[PDB]
Amino acid sequence: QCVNLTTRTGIPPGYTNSSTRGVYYPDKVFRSSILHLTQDLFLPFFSNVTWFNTINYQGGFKKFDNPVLPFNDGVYFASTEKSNIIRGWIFGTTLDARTQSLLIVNNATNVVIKVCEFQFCTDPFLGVYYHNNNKTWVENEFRVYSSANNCTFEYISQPFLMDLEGKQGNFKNLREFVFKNVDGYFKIYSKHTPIDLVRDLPRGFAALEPLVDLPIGINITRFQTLLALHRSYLTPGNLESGWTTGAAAYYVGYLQQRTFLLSYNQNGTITDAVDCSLDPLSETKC
Amino acid sequence: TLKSLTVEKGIYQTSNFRVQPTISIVRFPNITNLCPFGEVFNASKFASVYAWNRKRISNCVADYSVLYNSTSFSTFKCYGVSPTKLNDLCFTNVYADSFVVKGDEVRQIAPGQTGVIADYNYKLPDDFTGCVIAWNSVKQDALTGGNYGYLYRLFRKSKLKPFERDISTEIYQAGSTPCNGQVGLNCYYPLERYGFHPTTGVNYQPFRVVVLSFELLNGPATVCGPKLSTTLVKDKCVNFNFNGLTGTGVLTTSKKQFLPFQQFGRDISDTTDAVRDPQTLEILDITPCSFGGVSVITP
Amino acid sequence: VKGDEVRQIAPGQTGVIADYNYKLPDDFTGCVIAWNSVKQDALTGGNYGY
Amino acid sequence: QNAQALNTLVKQLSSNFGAISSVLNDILSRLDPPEAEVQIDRLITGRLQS
Ligand SMILES: *[C@@H]1O[C@H](CO)[C@@H](O[C@@H]2O[C@H](CO)[C@@H](O)[C@H](O)[C@H]2NC(C)=O)[C@H](O)[C@H]1NC(C)=O
Ligand SMILES: *[C@@H]1O[C@H](CO)[C@@H](O[C@@H]2O[C@H](CO)[C@@H](O)[C@H](O)[C@H]2NC(C)=O)[C@H](O)[C@H]1NC(C)=O
Ligand SMILES: *[C@@H]1O[C@H](CO)[C@@H](O[C@@H]2O[C@H](CO)[C@@H](O)[C@H](O)[C@H]2NC(C)=O)[C@H](O)[C@H]1NC(C)=O
Ligand SMILES: *[C@@H]1O[C@H](CO)[C@@H](O[C@@H]2O[C@H](CO)[C@@H](O)[C@H](O)[C@H]2NC(C)=O)[C@H](O)[C@H]1NC(C)=O
Ligand SMILES: *[C@@H]1O[C@H](CO)[C@@H](O[C@@H]2O[C@H](CO)[C@@H](O)[C@H](O)[C@H]2NC(C)=O)[C@H](O)[C@H]1NC(C)=O
Ligand SMILES: *[C@@H]1O[C@H](CO)[C@@H](O[C@@H]2O[C@H](CO)[C@@H](O)[C@H](O)[C@H]2NC(C)=O)[C@H](O)[C@H]1NC(C)=O
Ligand SMILES: CCCCC/C=C\C/C=C/CCCCCCCC(=O)O
Ligand SMILES: CCCCC/C=C\C/C=C\CCCCCCCC(=O)O
Ligand SMILES: *[C@@H]1O[C@H](CO)[C@@H](O)[C@H](O)[C@H]1NC(C)=O
Ligand SMILES: *[C@@H]1O[C@H](CO)[C@@H](O)[C@H](O)[C@H]1NC(C)=O
Ligand SMILES: *[C@@H]1O[C@H](CO)[C@@H](O)[C@H](O)[C@H]1NC(C)=O
Ligand SMILES: *[C@@H]1O[C@H](CO)[C@@H](O)[C@H](O)[C@H]1NC(C)=O
Ligand SMILES: *[C@@H]1O[C@H](CO)[C@@H](O)[C@H](O)[C@H]1NC(C)=O
Repeated sequence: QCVNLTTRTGIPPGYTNSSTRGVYYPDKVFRSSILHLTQDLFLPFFSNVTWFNTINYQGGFKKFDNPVLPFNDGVYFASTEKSNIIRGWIFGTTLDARTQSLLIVNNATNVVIKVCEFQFCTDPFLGVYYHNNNKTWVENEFRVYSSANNCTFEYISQPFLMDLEGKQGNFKNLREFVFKNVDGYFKIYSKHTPIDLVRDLPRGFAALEPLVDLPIGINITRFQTLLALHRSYLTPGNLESGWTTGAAAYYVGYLQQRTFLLSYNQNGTITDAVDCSLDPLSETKC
Repeated sequence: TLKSLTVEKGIYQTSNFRVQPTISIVRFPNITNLCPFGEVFNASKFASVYAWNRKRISNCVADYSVLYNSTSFSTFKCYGVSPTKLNDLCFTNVYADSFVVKGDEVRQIAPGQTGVIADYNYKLPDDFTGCVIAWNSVKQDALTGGNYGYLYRLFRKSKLKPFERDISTEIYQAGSTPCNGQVGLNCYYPLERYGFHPTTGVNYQPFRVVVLSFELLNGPATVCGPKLSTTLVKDKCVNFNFNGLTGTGVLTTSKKQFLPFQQFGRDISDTTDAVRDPQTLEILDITPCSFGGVSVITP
Repeated sequence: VKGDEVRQIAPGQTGVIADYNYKLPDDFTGCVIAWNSVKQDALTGGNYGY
Repeated sequence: QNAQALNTLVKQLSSNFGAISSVLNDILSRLDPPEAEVQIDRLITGRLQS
């Protein structure tokens, strides 16, 4: 079904840091005007972060930046995009159908979560077609895996509609996700904040509300990021069919067990956090 | 207070010795449909232990009285909560796990237990809240020829993590020689078929086990015990039962608003300062009925 | 009682026997003794007296 | 110093002295009285010590 992608200028990714990103609500309990000390897997302040960005500008140096990343006791994912290039993630130990794997993907309208022994191919991507006659986009070429199997867990949301282009320059989405696998439960925390930064991860504090706790009950050691490419009138052939991606950036960080002091607002929203291990001043504050 | 018949002249601050609450109120959400006990327990077929089946239960009334005539349970154990209090409590996240094991492997289905089922088939978290239910299923799970449909994983590289299911059929090589499939001298197929028979001993007889895992007070609860709701009483000291939380306090409207994920609020002391009414999404502040402060000045 | 209802005869236990037949105080001091009585309490036709 | 001492005492209530919960109501709601007494006693001894 799916095929490998050729003609990609392969350059290793950039490195960034998370100034205060990756803080999430520990529990659904409501607390107001109080400072609470909690120990949980957390993203350490100013932790090393890997920056994978898709620039397909004319003149060469085009890249897709789609590698396999290890899942180390949970991961922090931040995506800055205006074209919705990021579509989802695949989580599995081997990803070759020998073991069950988790697929989370938004084809175009509704997010679909499936746990099945999937035969994921080397290049798991999604496809879009730009018609010049009637300026429209059908989002075709859905090719993440080659085969399914048992499918122990199925989750499908109701259908919606989405913009498949929206290229105006600076990224405006800044979607942030935290993934944790504990006691056979996959926990996702999601925060969306509008941003105007042209090409860099913003330095800010965000609190990620709990989204879902899927009972996948599977072992996860590795993950990949699914991406969408658009092919129109350039160099057709299905391996290098002018699959230019206008612009997208994604950042990967690793959760570590840490002790954090969380400040609760009068309205009960976390507004500030302190990482005790980060520096001596933070250690005294804790 | 002085523990003496005679009292001298003094301010004598005194401890309260009077009764205040006489009204008890129960607030539970509106649930009409009964829990699907018949699907969960009375099922034509049950999953194999290695591929244990997990079913989400929500929007149900948990009345276990209905099962009393229909089913008899050999083993009933609740770790998180006392069995008598189940009727008065609401369960936020109840999941039912169904599988078939040998009669003497029922003991293995407990937190901290070890054995073939615990190590490579089904694992329970040490901090487990919920009830484990087991009953003999020889009539439905045993055939005169023999039932070999049920399977268990005899060999695995490592012990399973809690609530982890593996259905891999990859050949296991005990010996150093790579197996490359082709089961041989030191290579063995991991799954082993059970051999249930009608005339077989009770230890070898098939047992159906259902494990219920749930959290009670924390989180919104769509599953509740069979207690009728009563009209809300406010501005009076009353005993209250909101979603299985029982306390004595004065109920008042609360300015503070919880976020949609949040269901209840706790103060610095960790007592439940604010609660949300189950039927109507109105935040109610909880205030201690007594304010204290009494002294008896006596000659 | 039935063989698997023997567990119900304990303080704090719940079930048909505990709820509507025999109830033990939570602060119970004493010993509970149970033994199989199939030879004396069972008949080929069946014993429905209990 | 006097205000701080009263404030710390209110904070001590949050701590659980080996009990499943630091809230008396939660223990009473989830546990029958014989099991509940052991947990309540742990909270009572710690609160008396504070
Ligand atoms: C894309 O290229 C990769 C090579 O990296 C191919 O992966 C190979 O898959 C075959 C199975 O037929 C194995 O024999 C090789 O060991 C694999 N190579 C590596 C290094 O992983 C993959 O098949 C190609 N995809 C397609 C559809 O052509
Ligand atoms: C962490 O990343 C931030 C953002 O990339 C870095 O801040 C940049 O620092 C360079 C060099 O001083 C400036 O030219 C940029 O303007 C800064 N950007 C922003 C948005 O602040 C920072 O140097 C990195 N290092 C740490 C650990 O703070
Ligand atoms: C989760 O999956 C990983 C595989 O990514 C398992 O790690 C292997 O463990 C075995 C021994 O059990 C080692 O010999 C291998 O070197 C490990 N790595 C790989 C790549 O196979 C891990 O054991 C699994 N965890 C559980 C509890 O099954
Ligand atoms: C014209 O507009 C429509 C809807 O966006 C599309 O027309 C489809 O063209 C495909 C072939 O590419 C046909 O198989 C469909 O039957 C057409 N559908 C309709 C409703 O006519 C197309 O995206 C646009 N561009 C073209 C090819 O004219
Ligand atoms: C998951 O899927 C696999 C693939 O079918 C099942 O394994 C068996 O595969 C062979 C073919 O190689 C079939 O002949 C068997 O019928 C399959 N088993 C059964 C029960 O039919 C495997 O059984 C499935 N696992 C689960 C838990 O359903
Ligand atoms: C409770 O269950 C018992 C099971 O023995 C029921 O009694 C039997 O009912 C069946 C039909 O369902 C009859 O064929 C048997 O003759 C009955 N046996 C006896 C000893 O009466 C009983 O009907 C059930 N009662 C209720 C209210 O459900
Ligand atoms: C005869 C050799 C004994 C050697 C003693 C030294 C330690 C080994 C024994 C301790 C573990 C108990 C083994 C019993 C296994 C029970 C199997 C089960 O319950 O699933
Ligand atoms: C299948 C529905 C399960 C949904 C979970 C929500 C509450 C229901 C489970 C808690 C009650 C315990 C049931 C065990 C009955 C014991 C029978 C007995 O020996 O007396
Ligand atoms: C982050 O990781 C890279 C590669 O390991 C390393 O070179 C760098 O020193 C680390 N920290 C910084 C400063 O980005
Ligand atoms: C997306 O969801 C599923 C993914 O399997 C797909 O079958 C379906 O056709 C898609 N729906 C829409 C409206 O895009
Ligand atoms: C809290 O809520 C109030 C009322 O909605 C709002 O005006 C205020 O901006 C919010 N934020 C603060 C200051 O906590
Ligand atoms: C159980 O299921 C069988 C088959 O569907 C049905 O006949 C019976 O009435 C059900 N109820 C009992 C007795 O548990
Ligand atoms: C439950 O019913 C009451 C009375 O009809 C109503 O006021 C309340 O809003 C209902 N709540 C739900 C859960 O719909």
